[PDB]
Formats: sequence, structure tokens, C-alpha cells
Amino acid sequence: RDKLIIDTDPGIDDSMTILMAFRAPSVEIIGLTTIFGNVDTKGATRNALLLCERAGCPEVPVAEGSHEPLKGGKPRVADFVHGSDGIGNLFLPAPSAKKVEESAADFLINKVSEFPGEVSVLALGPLTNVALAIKRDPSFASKVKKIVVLGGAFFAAGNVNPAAEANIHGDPEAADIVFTSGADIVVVGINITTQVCLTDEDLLELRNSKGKHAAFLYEMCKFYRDWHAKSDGFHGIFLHDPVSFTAVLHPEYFTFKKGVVRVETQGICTGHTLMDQGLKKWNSENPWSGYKPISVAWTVDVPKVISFIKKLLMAP
Amino acid sequence: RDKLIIDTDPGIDDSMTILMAFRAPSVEIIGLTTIFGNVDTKGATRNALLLCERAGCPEVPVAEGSHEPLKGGKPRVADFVHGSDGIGNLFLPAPSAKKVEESAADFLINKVSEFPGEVSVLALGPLTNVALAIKRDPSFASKVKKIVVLGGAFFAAGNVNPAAEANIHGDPEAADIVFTSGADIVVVGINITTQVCLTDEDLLELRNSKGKHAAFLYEMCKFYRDWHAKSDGFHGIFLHDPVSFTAVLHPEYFTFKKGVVRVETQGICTGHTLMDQGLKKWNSENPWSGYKPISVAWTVDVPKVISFIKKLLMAP
Ligand SMILES: O=c1[nH]cnc2c([C@@H]3N[C@H](CO)[C@@H](O)[C@H]3O)c[nH]c12
Ligand SMILES: O=c1[nH]cnc2c([C@@H]3N[C@H](CO)[C@@H](O)[C@H]3O)c[nH]c12
Ligand SMILES: [Ca+2]
Ligand SMILES: [Ca+2]
Repeated sequence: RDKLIIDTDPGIDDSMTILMAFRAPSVEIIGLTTIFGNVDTKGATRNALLLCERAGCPEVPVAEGSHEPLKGGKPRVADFVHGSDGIGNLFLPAPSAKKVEESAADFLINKVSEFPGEVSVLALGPLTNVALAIKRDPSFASKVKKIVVLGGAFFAAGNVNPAAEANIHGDPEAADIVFTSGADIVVVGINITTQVCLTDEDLLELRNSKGKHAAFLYEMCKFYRDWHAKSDGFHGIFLHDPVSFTAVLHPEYFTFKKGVVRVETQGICTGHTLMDQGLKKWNSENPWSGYKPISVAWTVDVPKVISFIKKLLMAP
Repeated sequence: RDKLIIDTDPGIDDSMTILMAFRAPSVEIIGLTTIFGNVDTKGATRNALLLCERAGCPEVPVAEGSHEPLKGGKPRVADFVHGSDGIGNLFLPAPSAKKVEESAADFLINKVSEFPGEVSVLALGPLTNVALAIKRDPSFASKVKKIVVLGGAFFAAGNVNPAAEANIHGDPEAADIVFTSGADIVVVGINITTQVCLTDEDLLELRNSKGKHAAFLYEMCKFYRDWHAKSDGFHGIFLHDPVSFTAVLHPEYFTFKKGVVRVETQGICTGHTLMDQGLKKWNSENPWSGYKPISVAWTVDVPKVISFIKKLLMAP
């Protein structure tokens, strides 16, 4: 079993991912670390604790992270995407399970130091906790096995505005710290995940399936689906976070390109992710020079990824 | 005959374009306006005057433009792409023809005001003179028939650094003024022009042809081709400026997408061009909201464009 920490802002697609992850036999979830984005950090913690209970694992530690980005200020949340409670307005009763005392940043540092080169991190929201752990401990990047990030828009439009994807826009400084940390990083941009969908028919197939969490997953996805229709004009949902989980277990369902990634932190392009492919010899040095390259998902085998996601969601 | 002003920084591909333009029948070149970029403004004026003489038209007015970008400061020139003299180190004797007294900005306003909705502008370098014209006369944008711009990198890597294309990076503030002016604008990015090449074999075919300027064009192209081999790893040249001239006469050899274009003026992404395609309904307003969209070249019919360029370059 491969040790995994999920850094997340649940979140409708985050919740689908977490529930899938608990059903994956090759994976050992050693903890959930929470962040803002789809909902405030407190709302993310509440949902993560509820997901642990729903999965029959209330013993799995939940470590609350940062309430704001590194630059500060109360963050704007995607409630128009994920609902007021972050899970499509189900307004569920409060969990009995409680979060651990330590912060998400401290939990990440402790578990990575406890098991060097063994713990993988799946980043599903803004990268604040991951950046805090990199800054607080300089050996973190050498001790973490792999960091799989759902974030960015590589040579494609963003989803917050034309320039930026939501997770990166949520904390641009944190994303730039993570992408230049020298750790073994895999980034999956929305240029990849918007190709991997569940249509209205696929969602109905989920409702009618014998899946353990089928009824709950369908109720959540109703609000998520309606946003895609109003904004993207698509009758269904984009599987952003489940696709990044698929890259953890089955990287062979994708192709990757190596290259230095930088994040714009100011101006009209705040949150924009840009990769230097290294196929052109520049005349002079630039902000992409001297850093260690990372892996950027380039193509996706959509039927294989959809088959893997559907089998986990529809498992009894 | 359609009236045309060429705003240019000659420049090797600029020189190919200017010489093609003088041979093109459905066009009347009413003037050349010069700018920095490939070489300093004074060097661009010298080359433009030499091109008018070589074409047998020393009477065609040459109006010298801005020596530095809108924000000020001595500009960095692409002498590693176009040579010390701006024309591949041919070190030709000085022209006998002299430039006009008025600035490029004043010439642009005067000729567009003289013939409202008749004069087209082909922009081959940084957009400083065009922006100065828009700022000095706020009706300029509405009076120019069309502005065809060679510039930007749309959902592709830049050629200065991963973020920016050279002409836009030369004056980001000027490009942003032009793209938001409300004028009838057609932008041709390097995402289009890098698909339209002359290989080493094609250049040899040009040398062996009966073309009026074949010998001169080939000598000048030697330094230009060499940069492509050292930097891009391509044995030949990218026809950037001749392709934008092809978009003036034959826009039917391309497909275009309508959308608001903004330019980043600060940070690591200074000079980055980004278009909002308008295919997604945004939840809130952004820097792309409220402006008039422009036409962005999306695809190119490479054989048709190559055929048109080759027939002009190889005409006796
Ligand atoms: O349209 C959207 N706007 C903002 N955030 C999201 C999300 C969330 N943010 C990430 C994708 O931007 C992903 O992790 C998901 O949990 C999905 N769709 C949208
Ligand atoms: O590789 C390059 N770096 C900088 N400028 C140029 C140019 C010039 N600048 C424009 C394309 O960036 C184009 O108008 C041309 O005259 C060609 N190739 C390069
Ligand atoms: Ca998420
Ligand atoms: Ca030029």
C-alpha cells in the first residue's frame, strides 16, 4: 500500500475523489489536510470529517490548514460552483469526529519526516499548506515521495478568468513556491481535466448503480452540474480532482512533458501558469532559467480514465 | 488599389515584406513609418529609405517614429536575429533619399484623416507609433480602415522568453492601448507564423530564381536563417512579417476568432498576449470585460500562403 496525504478544499469533485481514494486497495490514506477555495477552510474541515465518517474511517486524521493565502486577506469562495456548504447545499448534520491539534503544514512535515521517500501528496486546492511545509522545513522537498497537483491552465484559458485556474489563483505565491521547490512534482492542468467528463446520462447511470455512495454523490453533483450548464454550456460535470487521483495510481493513462513552471503573482495575469518546454535556446536568462523542471500532464487517455473513475464511484 | 501604411522596424523579414508590398498589384503604399525592435529607430529609417530606393520608389515617404517605448528608456534590439545594421550585416552604403519632417505618429493621423476609412495600417514592429496616434487623436482608431498586427503568442510560447513575443514585449503599454482602442484590428501571433517557413531548400530555390530582389533577399536571409538554427533548431526561416502582409490581401487563407485581447505590462509575464474567446459566461467582471473584441488569426492554409509569398519574391 502506497501512503497518501490528500490536501483538499471539499468541494464536490474533491468529495468524489476522497470517497474513491478510501475504496482504492493499493492506497493507504494517512490523512486529509484542509484548505480554502470551493468553501472556507472551516467548511472544508467539516466536509473532510464527514467524508471520513461516511467512508467508515473516522480514525483517519483531519488536519486544518490555512484560512487565507500567503499574501493575506479573506478569500473569495466558489459557492456558485459548490454551494454554500461546499457540497451542493445538502446542509448535513455536523460530524462527531474532531480534527487533530496540529496544523495541515505541521502534519505534512511530521508524516513526511516519519516516512522519508514513502509519502505521496495529492494537492486538490490552493497550495498554501504545501508551500508553508516547504518554507518551514527545507528537507521536505527531498523527503516527500511525489506531489501530484490539480491546478493551472497550460496554453489554455483559465476558469476564474481567461488567465487563471481557481486553485492557482487562490494562492499564486504558494503555487510558485511549490513549482520551484525541487520536489518530484506532477501538475494536471484544466487543459487536461476538461476533456474528462460525466454527461447527464453518466450521472443518471451513477444514481441507478449499486455504488456504496451513489445516492450521496448524485445529490452533490446536481448543483455542480447546473453551474457547468449556466457557465460552460455543458450538460454534465468536469472531473478535475478525480483525474488528478487517476494520475497518482495510473500515470500510464497520460503523457507528460518536463519543464520549469512559473506562476504570475501580480497584474491582470495573476494566477497564470506558464511552462518552459526547453525546446528553444534563449539568447539571455529569464524567470524560467536555473530551476529544476517538473512533469506537466500533456495528453490523457479519456476512455481508460473514465473507466477507472466510474468503477470506483459505482463499487458496492 | 487599397491604400496602405507599413509601420516597421526593418529588419530582415520586414525587408522581404516591404519589397513584396511594392510588387503587389492591389496595394498602394502611401508611406513607411519606422520603429525600434530589430534595430534602433534610426537604423530602421536608414533601411526603409534603402528599401524604397532598391524598389525604384525613392518618392514614397519615410516617417521616423519613436526612439523608445511609451514608458521610456533605451530599448534592447534583436541584433542577434537581424544583425548589427538590422539587415543581416550587409553594411550597405547610406541612402541618398531623406525621411519626411513629420513624425510617424503625425504621418499616421494626417493620412488616415485625409482618406477616412480608406487607409489600412500593417504593423510589423512594437506598436508605439500606433498607440501615440490613438492617444494624440482619439478618433484615429475609428478612421483607420484596418490595422493588421504581426505580434503576440496566443496559447503558445513567446520568442523573447516563454511568456512574450518580441513586438509586444518591445512596448507592452502600446500594444494594450492598440488592442483596446476599438479599431478594426486583425492580430497574427507567432502561434500562426511559425507554421509558415522557407526551408534551406526553399531559400536555395529563391537564390536560383529570376526574382527582382532574389540575390539581395538571399544574402540578407543568411544571418536570419542562422539564428533559427542556433535557437529554434530549425534549418530555415519563419516568415512572420510576410504572413501578416498575406492576411492584409488574402484574409481568406486564414480563419479568425473574435475576442477581447489584453496585454500584461508588469511581472514575469510582461508582454504576454491573452484573448478571451467569450465561450464561457464568467461569474464576475475581469480585465477582459467591456472592451470591443478584435480578430485573432486561428488557423492558416500553409500551402496557399507559401504559394502567394514565393510568387511575389520570385517575380522578375
Ligand atoms: O468552474 C469552477 N470555478 C472554480 N473552481 C472550480 C472547481 C474546483 N477548483 C479546481 C478546478 O479549478 C478543482 O480542484 C475543483 O475542486 C471546479 N470547477 C470550478
Ligand atoms: O527570434 C526572434 N526574436 C526577436 N525578434 C524576432 C523577429 C522580428 N520580430 C517579430 C517576431 O517576433 C517580427 O516582426 C520580426 O521582424 C523575428 N524573429 C525574432
Ligand atoms: Ca478541489
Ligand atoms: Ca518586424
